[PDB]
Amino acid sequence: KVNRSTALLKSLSAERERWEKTSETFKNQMSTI
Repeated sequence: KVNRSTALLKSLSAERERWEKTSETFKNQMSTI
């Protein structure tokens, strides 16, 4: 179904941005250990 693919793409973009933010905050925690 095309709707499933579009929803997967949207959720995957959201998850990519979430994990990029997680990597940045991980770098911050490394900076303060």
